[PDB]
Amino acid sequence: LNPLSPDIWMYVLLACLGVSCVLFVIARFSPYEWYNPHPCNPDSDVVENNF
Amino acid sequence: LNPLSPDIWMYVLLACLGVSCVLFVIARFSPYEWYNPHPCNPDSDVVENNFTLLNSFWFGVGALMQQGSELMPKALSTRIVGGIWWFFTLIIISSYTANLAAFLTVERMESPIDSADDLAKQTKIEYGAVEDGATMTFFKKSKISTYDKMWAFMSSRRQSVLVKSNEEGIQRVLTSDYAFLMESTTIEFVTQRNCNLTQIGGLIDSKGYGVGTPMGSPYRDKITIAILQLQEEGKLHMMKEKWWRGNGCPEEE
Amino acid sequence: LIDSKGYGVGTPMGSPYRDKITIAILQLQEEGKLHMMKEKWWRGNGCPEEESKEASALGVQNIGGIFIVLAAGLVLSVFVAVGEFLYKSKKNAQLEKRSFCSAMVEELRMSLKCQRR
Amino acid sequence: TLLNSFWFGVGALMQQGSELMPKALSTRIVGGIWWFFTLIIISSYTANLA
Amino acid sequence: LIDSKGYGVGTPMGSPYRDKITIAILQLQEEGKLHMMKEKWWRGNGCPEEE
Ligand SMILES: CCCCCCCC/C=C\CCCCCCCC(=O)O[C@@H](COC(=O)CCCCCCCCCCCCCCC)COP(=O)([O-])OCC[N+](C)(C)C
Ligand SMILES: CCCCCCCC/C=C\CCCCCCCC(=O)O[C@@H](COC(=O)CCCCCCCCCCCCCCC)COP(=O)([O-])OCC[N+](C)(C)C
Ligand SMILES: CCCCCCCC/C=C\CCCCCCCC(=O)O[C@@H](COC(=O)CCCCCCCCCCCCCCC)COP(=O)([O-])OCC[N+](C)(C)C
Ligand SMILES: CCCCCCCC/C=C\CCCCCCCC(=O)O[C@@H](COC(=O)CCCCCCCCCCCCCCC)COP(=O)([O-])OCC[N+](C)(C)C
Ligand SMILES: CCCCCCCC/C=C\CCCCCCCC(=O)O[C@@H](COC(=O)CCCCCCCCCCCCCCC)COP(=O)([O-])OCC[N+](C)(C)C
Ligand SMILES: *[C@@H]1O[C@H](CO)[C@@H](O[C@@H]2O[C@H](CO)[C@@H](O)[C@H](O)[C@H]2NC(C)=O)[C@H](O)[C@H]1NC(C)=O
Ligand SMILES: O=S1(=O)NCN(C2CC2)c2ccc(F)cc21
Ligand SMILES: O=S1(=O)NCN(C2CC2)c2ccc(F)cc21
Ligand SMILES: O=S1(=O)NCN(C2CC2)c2ccc(F)cc21
Ligand SMILES: C=C(C)[C@H]1CN[C@H](C(=O)O)[C@H]1CC(=O)O
Ligand SMILES: *[C@@H]1O[C@H](CO)[C@@H](O)[C@H](O)[C@H]1NC(C)=O
Repeated sequence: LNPLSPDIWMYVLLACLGVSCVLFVIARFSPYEWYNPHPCNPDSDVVENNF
Repeated sequence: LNPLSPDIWMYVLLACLGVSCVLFVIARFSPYEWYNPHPCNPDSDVVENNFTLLNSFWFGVGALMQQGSELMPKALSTRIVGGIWWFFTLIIISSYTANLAAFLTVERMESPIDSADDLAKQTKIEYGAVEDGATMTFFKKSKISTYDKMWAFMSSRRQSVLVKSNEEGIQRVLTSDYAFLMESTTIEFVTQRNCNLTQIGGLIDSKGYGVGTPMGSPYRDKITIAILQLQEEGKLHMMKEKWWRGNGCPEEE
Repeated sequence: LIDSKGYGVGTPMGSPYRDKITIAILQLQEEGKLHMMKEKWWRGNGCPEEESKEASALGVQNIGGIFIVLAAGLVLSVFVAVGEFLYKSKKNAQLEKRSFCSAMVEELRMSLKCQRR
Repeated sequence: TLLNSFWFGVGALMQQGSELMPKALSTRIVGGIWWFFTLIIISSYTANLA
Repeated sequence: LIDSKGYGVGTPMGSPYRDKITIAILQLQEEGKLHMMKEKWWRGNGCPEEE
């Protein structure tokens, strides 16, 4: 746990909470991650989100 | 196998079987892992668990070898186990490859003596010369204080370390732990006929041979012109390579 | 060094040899003989041991702690394994009552080992 | 197939994933001892690469 | 080395100073002064560049 200083081990933990949060926020208002499930699916107007 | 200790190679095998039995028990017990892979009829009650005991073993082996498997936890109770086994096998693989760099390139072998002054400090390796030679006579008359330390070791134990010939000086290097002090023209002959001995230092001094004559002899000039004739012609290099031959040893490593 | 003091060649009180050695010790010092004699006798087997080399395969004293943070990760995961059993019965609380009789069903059906439904 | 089996071996050699994974435990031992092989080859390679 | 030869203090043919320097050069050599004077003048900026 020594080859990174103990503020780097915190800054890579606040980056996992920061990137994964903004990956969730963008996946809410990105209108191309509203894909079609059920790989046959005659359209049925139901789309979902992996994130 | 070297960069990890032989108990650590067992503690990884006991953790790869240890986690992969805990991950089976949690996945069988957790209700959120049971999923229905039936896109046609979602209420047809085809709930299923991928984590059988042969699949739970394969997640542990697959994440340990850093190739990764097709199995991903999706219940959170199995997703801490899958997330903490990825950290364990990040530190094991990194500590192995950062210790494997040390166990491949370190040196050939360092000799305990590398010179004459290192041989004077180390009083474990006893050392001597011929007790009738000009090798003894140099260290006895020297005062350079590296060779005052070397003669004080030899003059204390003239019965022990000083020998009678070159042959009895090499046999005590081959058998005992000894550092016999030859002249550089019969170290070159010994280190071709016997490829397990070496020359440690450079040269302590510079000397040279010569056809001795009595005091005021008329031949001391007719020989030294005839030696220079044998040296300009190249005879004294033809006769040296003929006798100090190239019997063959490995290079230096 | 706690203090500093030095080695004096003692003479009786009133010796004329005091100054003749005082000048003489300075004569060996300005020439360099007092450093020659010290580095001949305070020399010897200089301690090799401190340096490094060649070794230290990683043992339990070296790596060590990822066998601890693993076991702390599996103990914490069992604690959230019972926490998803209790909340699944709370999502089964709008069906039977809230509790054990609905909970003992989930206790059984995991133990039948691929009777899936 | 023989094209799909050779892309497992090349895939597991260069440390990348492949779309096919061995089921049927006799093929998981092949796929598990080729993973320990390519771990040691590459860890020995990049150790001397400096 | 292509050959091997050495530096002789020249004297005319029949000089009595020949033997008195022949013994003398051996006297500087057995004591170590010929190695002191060589390692004072053939010393200098030893080439760092190779390392
Ligand atoms: C945003 C959405 C949500 C994201 C959430 C998750 C993200 C988490 C993000 C960050 C997490 C926490 C960050 C830790 C700080 C790192 C910096 C650091 O430590 O270096 C130094 C700080 O000194 C500087 O270098 C300051 C320079 C500021 C320039 C602008 C920065 C913004 C870049 C964005 C541009 C945007 C526009 C671009 C448009 C394309 C430390 O100083 P020092 O120790 O003395 O070292 C000497 C430095 N020296 C040699 C330079 C003198
Ligand atoms: C239910 C799931 C359980 C896990 C199952 C997983 C299956 C496999 C799991 C593990 C397999 C391997 C076993 C791990 C330890 C091996 C090391 C060993 O035995 O020797 C060491 C003993 O070690 C100690 O004494 C340290 C004490 C920690 C013990 C475990 C604490 C974990 C729980 C606490 C956290 C709870 C927190 C809760 C959450 C926040 C030797 O001692 P040493 O001093 O290291 O040696 C120095 C050498 N020297 C003297 C020469 C210098
Ligand atoms: C990457 C994404 C973010 C993850 C978030 C968590 C990261 C932040 C985590 C930790 C932040 C560290 C801050 C320091 C404070 C505690 C340190 C300490 O006191 O050590 C003490 C205990 O420590 C341990 O033994 C291990 C405790 C944590 C292990 C489990 C982590 C849970 C990760 C999975 C769940 C993640 C949670 C989220 C999901 C549910 C030392 O005591 P000892 O070792 O027993 O004794 C010395 C050993 N000896 C006796 C031989 C000498
Ligand atoms: C210290 C602890 C000691 C023990 C205490 C007890 C444990 C307490 C902890 C947890 C409580 C246990 C019950 C939780 C309910 C499970 C359902 C669920 O996960 O929601 C959904 C996940 O998708 C989401 O929307 C998740 C929302 C965020 C939660 C996770 C945060 C991640 C950060 C990480 C940091 C750690 C997070 C910490 C917790 C937030 C899935 O729901 P579903 O059933 O699949 O339905 C979907 C419909 N479908 C099936 C067709 C797709
Ligand atoms: C970091 C990566 C972690 C990877 C996981 C750790 C796995 C554990 C790996 C090894 C643990 C066991 C060895 C302990 C190490 C001590 C040395 C030793 O005992 O060697 C002994 C020999 O025995 C062997 O060398 C063969 C050991 C098995 C080979 C590894 C199989 C990997 C399986 C893959 C698993 C998945 C496959 C799925 C199912 C197949 C003898 O000592 P020696 O020094 O060799 O001297 C003799 C040699 N000589 C001829 C030169 C004279
Ligand atoms: C390999 O090492 C050994 C021991 O370090 C050496 O061989 C022996 O060394 C001891 C000195 O303690 C002698 O008494 C023995 O006579 C030596 N053995 C033989 C057969 O002569 C030596 O350094 C090496 N041995 C080799 C290369 O054979
Ligand atoms: O004993 S000598 O006559 N004089 C000393 N030297 C050279 C000073 C090294 C040498 C060098 C090589 C010799 F063959 C002889 C001598
Ligand atoms: O005992 S002394 O003669 N006088 C005191 N000192 C100096 C005060 C340090 C020293 C310092 C070095 C000495 F060798 C002797 C002495
Ligand atoms: O020219 S010399 O006097 N005679 C020839 N040799 C030896 C044959 C190498 C040497 C070797 C070293 C010298 F210094 C001089 C001479
Ligand atoms: C073989 C012996 C004893 C001779 C050979 N040359 C030196 C000489 O003739 O003076 C000695 C070497 C030595 O003492 O190591
Ligand atoms: C050096 O000694 C070893 C064992 O004492 C033996 O192989 C032989 O005498 C020597 N080695 C070689 C390569 O001649």
